[PDB]
Amino acid sequence: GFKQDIATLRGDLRTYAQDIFLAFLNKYPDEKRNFKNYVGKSDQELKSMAKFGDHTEKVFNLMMEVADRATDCVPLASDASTLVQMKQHSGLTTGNFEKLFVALVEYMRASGQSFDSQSWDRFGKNLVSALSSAGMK
Ligand code: HEM
Ligand SMILES: Cc1ccc(C(C)C)c(O)c1
Repeated sequence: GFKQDIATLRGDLRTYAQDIFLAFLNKYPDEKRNFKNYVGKSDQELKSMAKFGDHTEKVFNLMMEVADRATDCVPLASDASTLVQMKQHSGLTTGNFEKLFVALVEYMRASGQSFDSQSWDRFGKNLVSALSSAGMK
C-alpha cells in the first residue's frame, strides 16, 4: 500500500524522482516552460544537468515527507500551506499538480511493480483539494 510505496520510492529516490518527473514533462510538454532551462533537451541531457537532478530530488524528498505525514492519503493542511506559500511556486496553479500526479500514477500503473496506484491517485486528488483550500488557484 501507500506507506510501503513511500519506502519503495525512498529506496531509489534519485532515480524514481527523475523518471517520474521526466514522465510528467514528456506527457505535458507545455510544463517545461516553468523550467526553460529544460527546453530542447533529451531525457539523458536533462539527467546530466546539475539543477535537473538536485531540484527533482528535493521535489520528491518533500513529496515523500508529505505523503508520510498524510492520514488515509489526506496530506496535512500545514504541508498544503508550505507548497502554496513557497516563493518558487508563486506562478503555479493546481492543474500543474494534478498533471504531476496523473503522470506519477500512470508511471506506477505501467511499472512492473505492485505500487498501490489507487492510493497515489487519491493522494494526488487530495493534495490538489488541499492546495485549493490553502489558496492555490
Ligand atoms: C508534491 C509536489 C511538489 C513538491 C513537493 C515540490 C517541492 C519543491 C521544492 C522543494 C522546490 C525547491 C527546490 C529547490 O529550489 O532546490 C520547488 C521549486 C519549484 N517547483 Fe516545486 N514541488 C512540487 C510540485 C511542483 C509542480 C507540479 C511544478 C510545476 C508543474 C513545480 C515547479 C517548481 C518550480 C518551477 C520550482 C522552481 C524552479 C526549480 O525548482 O528549478 N513544483 N518545488
Ligand atoms: C521543483 C523542481 C522540480 C523538478 C525540476 C526538474 C529538474 C525536473 C526542477 O528544476 C525543480
